[PDB]
Amino acid sequence: MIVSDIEANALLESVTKFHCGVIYDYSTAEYVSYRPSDFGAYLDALEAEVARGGLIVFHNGHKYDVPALTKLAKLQLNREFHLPRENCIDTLVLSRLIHSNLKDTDMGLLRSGKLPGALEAWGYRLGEMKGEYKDDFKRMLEEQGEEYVDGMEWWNFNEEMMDYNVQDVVVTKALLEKLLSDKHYFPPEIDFTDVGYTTFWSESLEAVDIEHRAAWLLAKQERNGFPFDTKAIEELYVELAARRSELLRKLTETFGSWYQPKGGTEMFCHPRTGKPLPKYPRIKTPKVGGIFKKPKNKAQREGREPCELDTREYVAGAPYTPVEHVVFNPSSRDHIQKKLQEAGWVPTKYTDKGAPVVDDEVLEGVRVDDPEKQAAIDLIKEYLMIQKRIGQSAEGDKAWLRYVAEDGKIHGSVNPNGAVTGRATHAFPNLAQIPGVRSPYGEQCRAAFGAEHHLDGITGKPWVQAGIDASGLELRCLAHFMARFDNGEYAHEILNGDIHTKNQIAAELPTRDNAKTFIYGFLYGAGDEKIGQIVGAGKERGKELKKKFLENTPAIAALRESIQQTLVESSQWVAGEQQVKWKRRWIKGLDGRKVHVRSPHAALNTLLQSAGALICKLWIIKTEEMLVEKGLKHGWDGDFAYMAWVHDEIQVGCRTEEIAQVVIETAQEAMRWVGDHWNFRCLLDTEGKMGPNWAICH
Amino acid sequence: KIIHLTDDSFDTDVLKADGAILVDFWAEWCGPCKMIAPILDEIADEYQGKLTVAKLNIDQNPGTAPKYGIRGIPTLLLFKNGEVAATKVGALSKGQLKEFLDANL
DNA sequence: CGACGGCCAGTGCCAC
DNA sequence: CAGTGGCACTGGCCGTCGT
Ligand SMILES: Cc1cn([C@H]2CC[C@@H](COP(=O)(O)OP(=O)(O)OP(=O)(O)O)O2)c(=O)[nH]c1=O
Ligand SMILES: [Mg+2]
Ligand SMILES: [Mg+2]
Ligand SMILES: [Mg+2]
Repeated sequence: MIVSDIEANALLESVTKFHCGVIYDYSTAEYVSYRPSDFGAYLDALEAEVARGGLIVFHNGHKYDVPALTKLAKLQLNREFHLPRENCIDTLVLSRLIHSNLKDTDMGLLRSGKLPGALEAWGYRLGEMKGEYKDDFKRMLEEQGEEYVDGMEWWNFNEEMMDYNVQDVVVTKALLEKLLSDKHYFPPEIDFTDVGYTTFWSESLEAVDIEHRAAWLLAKQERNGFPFDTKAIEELYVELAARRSELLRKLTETFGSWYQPKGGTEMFCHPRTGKPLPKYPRIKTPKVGGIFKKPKNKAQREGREPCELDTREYVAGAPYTPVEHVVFNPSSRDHIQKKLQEAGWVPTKYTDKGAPVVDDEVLEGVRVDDPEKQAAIDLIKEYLMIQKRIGQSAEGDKAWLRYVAEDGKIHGSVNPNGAVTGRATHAFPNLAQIPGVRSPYGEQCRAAFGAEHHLDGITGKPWVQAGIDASGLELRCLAHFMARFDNGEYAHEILNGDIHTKNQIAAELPTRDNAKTFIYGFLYGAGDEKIGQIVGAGKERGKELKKKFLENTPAIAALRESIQQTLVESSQWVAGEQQVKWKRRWIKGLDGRKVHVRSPHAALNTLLQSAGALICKLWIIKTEEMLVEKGLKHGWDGDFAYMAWVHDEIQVGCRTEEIAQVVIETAQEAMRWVGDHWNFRCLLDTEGKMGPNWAICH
Repeated sequence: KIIHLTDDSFDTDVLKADGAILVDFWAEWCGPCKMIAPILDEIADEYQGKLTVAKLNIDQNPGTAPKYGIRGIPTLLLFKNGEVAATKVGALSKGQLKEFLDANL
């Protein structure tokens, strides 16, 4: 087993030079440094470990180092280099599995101070190396008089870089050993730093194998990217911007501008009593300036001539209140609230901080006598929505337009095990929160992401898209876990036609979507009122619905009790929280991992969401594996390409309709394989759609 | 004896008043504005004949002030034939106001 | 002196 | 007592940096 890390001149997208590398071999118990001209030797050392049936450990190598080396090897040495997946270990992947209850900076992309909870020390260190290196580099320069530029610390190799490269490996080695010491994932009787790769995967908890296969596959998806229609979104941006302008124009005509105090430093005090009046706006008492200027001659200084006027504008001792001119901002809940109360609106609900609540719910309910302002409310709602679309598509820091790469695709990032339950998180930009086709502007947004927007490298023919989504996944998970209480009764009923459509009807809900947000809110503990809000009624309708669905399948109560009995010993509320005494504060996931439980109440959600998450994870893995065994190649220079994984759905680009048909059929085979693999008590299914883009494939 | 202005009457009462008009831009929520208010009432009398004192509440009339770049209140603008003759910001005293007025009238 | 940016709570809505 | 996440925008606050 060896531990390694590299230093290159840029992120994967544009890296073109290997600066250095370090390798720690467990067999020799020694570190070896490779400088820029030692690149070939470095690569040879990695392949020697592979040929030996050994293992290579990197910290974030799955997403960076491994692919980076393949790229650099081709550019610099015109060499083919491809470390096999089974020979690689990623301490970041391991750390995100074992310490899943914790957050991380995603390797310095997120400011540590903005994250909640604690951070694993070694990982924190590794994640901050680039930042600390840059700081070191920057001061050294300023100690030499030379200026600092953009990010010159990565343009050339230097010995500080080398030392850091070395530090990474020693820290990564410590992290590795810290993770390997967890008896839950790694059996104590085996020294995992001294076994071949086959032993490493087979002797460790299944979860370890699943996480690494997920990370390796998802890294590839990131490299593939999602074909994006830049032109269509820019045109949408224009249309949205125009609509926003018109709304602003009308709204600013309806709601006039006003002045607010701003810039005041001194406290205003009663001129008679001298009592400070904190509630009055801060003021400013100029210390210089008078009505006239200082006398510049005899009979001026002797009060005989006029004496020059002080054009200034202030007078010493004459206090005033500094103000600013503010224009109505439809995006300011504060401005909306101000103008509406000034119109007679009497706020009913406020935030747990005093401010009145101004969401779409209350806006829709607001009533004022002036018909023009009453009408302005709709304009405000539309404006707020237009902003969300504009922000997500063009103006936000994470806007799609700011992320489109040269290859005409958006390479969204994925943290394979970013959520506590085992789900992935998505960001930069979050491809898992694209507006749905049924919401305003949804179709345009959705259609902009699609295989059609990718022209084949050889024929120039647009690719086709295969969308597959697990059918009512979390409800089937529920059926599985409560089969021991109802003998698979629900597991059989759920297959009788679409479960959500069935519920929609029984609940008398408008849409199948509403039924979903209803059943899950219900299943996971929403209150009577919370349910009422979801269906559009009150706490009254809430109770009816909850009792009607709980009556239908009382086993839900049974499952909820056993989970409680298993996790909780006793609990009680102190003030604004419920202090709990735990028997065990984690659930054993489907693949054996510990799944941290945040609260006794969210427990059932932890159990079911985790199960669905691990099922889908194994699902995308087996699916790609079954395709590869069928001779299909994964890539734009091949037959298919993973473009996105959104919890229980995958969107895959295919070179032909035939392949898309096979991707869809294979996905279904893989899901059934997963179900059989974990002896699931509920049959698992998927629904697939072939089409040009995401609007049609979901 | 003071003239209470509105945005719509500002043009004719001030810009076309032909004579010296002292406009006070104020707001009910300003400490200094409440201070100078009584001073203005007395000034209105004394200077009756050679000066007209008008007030414009910037809250009730949000359209005029902006045109004059109001940055602080109370703001005292002295108009003469539609032109701003002199400007002064702050709660001046009875004496200081008189001084300011006599020097510009 | 004050415009402006990185950091931050508050609030809300998007998706699964 | 729905749950898991990302992220945009307003308004505070404060330190760097040009008027
Ligand atoms: C929408 C939504 C979803 N969830 C969870 C639990 C389910 C999974 C997958 O959602 P999906 O819409 O595919 O639902 P699914 O049952 O898979 O429906 P399909 O058959 O795919 O339509 O996400 C939730 O907790 N709250 C929600 O409001
Ligand atoms: Mg590294
Ligand atoms: Mg689904
Ligand atoms: Mg889905």
